[PDB]
Amino acid sequence: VTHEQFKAALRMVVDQGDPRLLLDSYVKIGEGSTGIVCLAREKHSGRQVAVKMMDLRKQQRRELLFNEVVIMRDYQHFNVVEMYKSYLVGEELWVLMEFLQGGALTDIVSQVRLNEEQIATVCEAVLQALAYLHAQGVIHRDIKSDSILLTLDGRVKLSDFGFCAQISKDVPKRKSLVGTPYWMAPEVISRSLYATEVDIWSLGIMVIEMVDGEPPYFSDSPVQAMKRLRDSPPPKLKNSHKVSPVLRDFLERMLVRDPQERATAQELLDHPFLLQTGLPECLVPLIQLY
Ligand SMILES: [Cl-]
Repeated sequence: VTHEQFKAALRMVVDQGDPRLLLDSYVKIGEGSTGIVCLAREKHSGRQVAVKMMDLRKQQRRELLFNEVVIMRDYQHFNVVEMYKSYLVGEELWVLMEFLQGGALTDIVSQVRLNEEQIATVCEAVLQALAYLHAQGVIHRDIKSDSILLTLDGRVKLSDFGFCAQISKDVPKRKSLVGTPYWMAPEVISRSLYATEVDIWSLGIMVIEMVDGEPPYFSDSPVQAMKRLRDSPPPKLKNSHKVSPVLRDFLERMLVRDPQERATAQELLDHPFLLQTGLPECLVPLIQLY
């Protein structure tokens, strides 16, 4: 797919309009090998946005940018980092995103072992996002601690939709090997037909991150880890002694090989473990420390 064909594809799906007339008060806050990020203000609402300005001539895996724009433009949820607009601006794609300042969950969970109230607070938020996305037929496919972003006031939001997919009556299952090795569901690794259940497995691995500090098999090569995950009974907590019977049960609903037996996001929202959910404030001191 040439640069010219990709622009043509994007032209069909992006918002109309030219953000060079619509935004102001730009401040460069980031840069990468394929673009920059600027904070800016939307003129009539005053809203602050983070504008990813992607040089499509340098960008690779351009199909992922297309898929995220096409899929996520029409979904919104309080626990999902919102994509307000996307625009084709000459040779670049500008994507206007909700701006958050509390870092990523990994910043904290790499350093500290969350208590069960904190774990419940995080899981309840991610599960509200997933229950909404799954009901829409969206599969995230890259759930892991660093896909979870936080606000300074302790709100928990899901981000990093690069690998997302949309299922439909017509195409009800995916079979692509996508995601991040240590968090991939066994059926993804085996390239079986799969649907929204894979995000629940990944969430289970994230719970292990929260309790233990790292996912299973983390010292193995990513290829070796995938082989063990593909073949083996589900991985267990290293710190199993730490965890309440109710949290053990919650985790055991997630890390289930048989995707039909595995819990759905809605089942997990209804689980007694989430009776332990705290106020956003329960994360705020940690977010400030890390
Ligand atoms: Cl924030």
